[PDB]
Amino acid sequence: PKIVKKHTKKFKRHHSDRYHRVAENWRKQKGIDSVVRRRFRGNISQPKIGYGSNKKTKFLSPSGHKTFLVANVKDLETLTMHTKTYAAEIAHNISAKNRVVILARAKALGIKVTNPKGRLA
Amino acid sequence: ANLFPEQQNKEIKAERVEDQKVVDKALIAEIKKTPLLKQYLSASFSLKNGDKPHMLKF
Amino acid sequence: AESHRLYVKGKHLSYQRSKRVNNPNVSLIKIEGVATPQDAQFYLGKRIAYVYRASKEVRGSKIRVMWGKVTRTHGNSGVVRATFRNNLPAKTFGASVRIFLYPSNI
Amino acid sequence: MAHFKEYQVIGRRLPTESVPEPKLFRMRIFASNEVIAKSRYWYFLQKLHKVKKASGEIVSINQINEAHPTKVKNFGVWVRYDSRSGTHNMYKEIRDVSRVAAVETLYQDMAARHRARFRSIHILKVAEIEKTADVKRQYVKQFLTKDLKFPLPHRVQKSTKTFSYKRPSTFY
Amino acid sequence: GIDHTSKQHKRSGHRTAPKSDNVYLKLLVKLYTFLARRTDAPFNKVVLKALFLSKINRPPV
Amino acid sequence: SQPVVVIDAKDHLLGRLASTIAKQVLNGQKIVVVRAEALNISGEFFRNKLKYHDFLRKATAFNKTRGPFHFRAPSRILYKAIRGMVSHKTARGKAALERLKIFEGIPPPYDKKKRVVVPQALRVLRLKPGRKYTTLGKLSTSVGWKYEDVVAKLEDKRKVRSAEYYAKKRAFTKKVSSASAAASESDVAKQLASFGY
RNA sequence: UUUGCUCCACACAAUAUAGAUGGAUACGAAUAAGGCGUCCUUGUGGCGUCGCUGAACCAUAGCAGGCUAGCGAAUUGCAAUGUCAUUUUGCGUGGGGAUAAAUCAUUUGUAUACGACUUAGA
RNA sequence: GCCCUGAAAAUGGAUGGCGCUCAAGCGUGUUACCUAUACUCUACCGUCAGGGUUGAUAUGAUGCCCUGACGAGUAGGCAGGCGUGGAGGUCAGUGACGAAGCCUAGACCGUAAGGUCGGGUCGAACGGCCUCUAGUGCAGAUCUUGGUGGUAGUAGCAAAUA
RNA sequence: AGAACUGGCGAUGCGGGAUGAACCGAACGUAGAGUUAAGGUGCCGGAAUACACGCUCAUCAGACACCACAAAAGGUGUUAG
RNA sequence: GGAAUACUGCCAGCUGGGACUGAGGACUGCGACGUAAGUCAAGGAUGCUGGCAUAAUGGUUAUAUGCCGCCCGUCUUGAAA
RNA sequence: GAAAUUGUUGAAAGGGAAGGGCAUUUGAUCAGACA
Repeated sequence: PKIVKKHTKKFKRHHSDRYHRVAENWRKQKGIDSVVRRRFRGNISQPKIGYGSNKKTKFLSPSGHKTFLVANVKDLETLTMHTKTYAAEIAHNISAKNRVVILARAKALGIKVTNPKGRLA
Repeated sequence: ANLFPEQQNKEIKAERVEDQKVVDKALIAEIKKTPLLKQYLSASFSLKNGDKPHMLKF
Repeated sequence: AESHRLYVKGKHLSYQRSKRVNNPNVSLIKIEGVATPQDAQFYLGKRIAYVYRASKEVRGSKIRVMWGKVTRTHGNSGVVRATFRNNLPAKTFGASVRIFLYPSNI
Repeated sequence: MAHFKEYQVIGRRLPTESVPEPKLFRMRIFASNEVIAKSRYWYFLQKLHKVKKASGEIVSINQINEAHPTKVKNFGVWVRYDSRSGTHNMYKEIRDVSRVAAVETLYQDMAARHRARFRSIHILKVAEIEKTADVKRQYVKQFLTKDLKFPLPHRVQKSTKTFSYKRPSTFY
Repeated sequence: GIDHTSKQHKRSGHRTAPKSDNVYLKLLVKLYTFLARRTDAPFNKVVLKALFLSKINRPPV
Repeated sequence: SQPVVVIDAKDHLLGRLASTIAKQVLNGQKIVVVRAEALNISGEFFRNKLKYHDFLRKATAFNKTRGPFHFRAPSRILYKAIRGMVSHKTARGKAALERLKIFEGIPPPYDKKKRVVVPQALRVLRLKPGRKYTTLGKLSTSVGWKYEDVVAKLEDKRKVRSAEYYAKKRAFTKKVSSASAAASESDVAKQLASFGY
């Protein structure tokens, strides 16, 4: 489907570049003389609910599937009914002898694996 | 595509030349009837310096 | 012959703007020889091209083209607006674009 | 305000049972449309008679064109107006071809020379002058002599393109 | 904006379901939302709204 | 539609020529203003001299080399007028002044080229007759410009060469117009003159 | 110690566009005045003509632009730069060409905080 | 009426600047044009209100779909959520074939809090989900402790005879 | 300094008044198109070096209400009664 | 005396150019056209053709350019102070 | 074996600050349903 991402940027914190102690995780400026809370012109844009995504194309990858997280061969079997719908992303700690199993089971069942080139060797 | 086939395009199909000939030989008994027309079709069109395409009549 | 041109070389004036604010989606194109809004109604829909030269070669060409069309007339002097596909880069304020005659109604 | 149109307005106090035939009042009013003309009626009438818009009605409003709008006429205008300090009465003269063109020329001539707006001008009487001895203002008398030929010395050519390739000549 | 007559986005102050987590009461609301919506009788709207009522508003008879 | 445009700035009003140049040089047009010593400016003489001696007072107090520089040449008085009408503190405005050259007199690169004249900024079309105006050469040499006599000398050394050129070209068109009249009674001239030609 | 360098000739690669695609086509002065023509005793002169826009003038007929000494022009499929001009800088090819200085260190004191300055030394 | 005189202040300066004089000034009039997060139409998100829906496999009703309106906000109130240290339960979860950590102008998801993945490093434990519990979320407090800078190769290291 | 009535700022961004807590316009989910408000259209600056009738020459002219000032008194300056 | 033309208003008069949008996803409704078969611009886009499937076109990121952008916390009627 | 802070190498920018917002050019880089 044609997806439309509203506001593809990141919503960094105000002054998150100026100082190293503040991070780029977003925090609402609860100041009284703030020029970000007051929504001045030329300052950054805050999260509002208007920037939400379409309810048909929310949580969809650019490929067009919802990403799942598998951890074993049993966690693949919740996806063989929904192959167009769900992709499969092997978790970040599945060992290399266990990746070539479920990368090979998903080649049989036909699930579109998201990160197959991880820990390949 | 990695063949470079040239699927019968360098030379010509036989019957295609006659239909272009019949149309040409039927039209030139009208083009040469008026003066300076065969010289007018043989020269391309371009814009000069004062060519304003909203004012001049085509 | 050295007669080759089928466009009219307009300039790229600015973005559509107010005082102190500008909107980079709409650019103002000053076509040559156009002095009124009526007879700027001839060029509506005819498409422009901003041809420029780059250094790295793509598709075997060193010249890259940005297309786009003429949308509506601007005020009282034959300025027109234009909506390019990718907007013009604002280094081209006072840079020749070429209004073609491609969707023609003559 | 705008391009003037002379109206006439007939008005009337609303009748009652004691007097179900009140007298009609006529004004010749230069205004810009039918709505401003009906407001200028109840302005000059209410400064003359015990009647408001609420107490009276308007009998008829018509437009008055001219019988000869292709003949010059030495108009003679009586006008009162409020200055910045006091009120005055005046008498100017206009030359223009149409009666409503003289009132347009009058309001421009008063807003320039005395800074008197539309809201501070009451016209009194606009009358064509029939013979050439009643004209008594010098700036009209020069256009009333025999063999009126004058030249136009300094002609300017309004340009369309922004550059020219010869020094322009103002000769006529 | 509009010149707002009365307050915007105000919840109507009536509950639409019980505060409780009683499963054996949630099935009684699954019975009486069917009845009160598919029967024109006004008794069922009364017992529907009365099953939401808190213990203070539901005194012993 | 000329790439280089040479403007004959004799009898042009200063601020009206400087406003149809700032708008033109911001649209990408290399404009060369020429003989700016004959520019005009409205108002009488000492009124404009007093509007310049008010400008000469305005300098930085603590170091007078910091403040406004009072350029005195007539090319630089017009360049002061143009630079006000361009946003010259940016990269658009700085590039729009790299397309402008102004001289007083006509230099040897520009004496053989055509000179055009802006009609909406001439004195003899805008100023009502009887008004007192001011030539920018006489004003600028009264506030400290030293080369007015040089520019008047070099201009007379080139007016006698351009008059020499015109007499050669006038005798050219004399023997062409006296020759083309025999080529007028043809049939193609009878064929072309009905075409507006 | 023909490796250096200078310049002129294509074979290049290459980088960079404040933005080439018919022609920047030349009297001066005056504007309550001039241009051009035309004779005349040569003038601050007679006579004719012109302006009211350069929308002019000059160029422009072919494969992105031919020829045998009248023929070549197709299928680049219905549009997609459909190119091509410059400013530079290195490298080959051969045609010539010229055969130095400055700084530091040492010195001087007309100079001097240090730099700088001014001097002298095969 | 306009203009001028009356009308004098301290750094150099202000119709915003340039500049303008049949205005690019003033008075008045007629049109055309430019443009705000306003108005109109459309999309999408959310919130609120009103409806439809136990036909029937998401059996299902925390939903499902239909309709319309609305959206600023400090102090403040309530709601839905993310994150953390430990606890009961479950995934017969992950792991020396590399757990946790840390780095990464590499990728993806979410309006956001944050979640997931690739690479590098590294070496022994750690997560998801349903619930329980609190010594649970930092930019400030002339905050506390520890660490490090610019200043800075700077001030200077010159009394007591050598 | 002090009260009465409303409106606003506080608590509020936006377009305009160059600039500004309060004035004019208008109050805000995220975008696209269209049309305007207040103010503007020589150039900086998007938009008429438009049109129409006048007035005005200042050796400190004058130009966007709040608003960043000016008076009595004058003048055969000019224009009009 | 007879017209005509302005100006204002009306048309469920005809007609041309351009821009932005294509939400929804079996049918049902309304209404035209039709003798009928059905067809339709009538409860939201399709038809045809071409190019590309490699870096076309998108994402991030650095810089350039146009326009805007004062330093946060804080007490305060009012803080960039 | 994190950050402050520092060194070498690589990229880029730089006329009296730096940083940020919307938009695109240019370079770098990443990409997948049809692949």
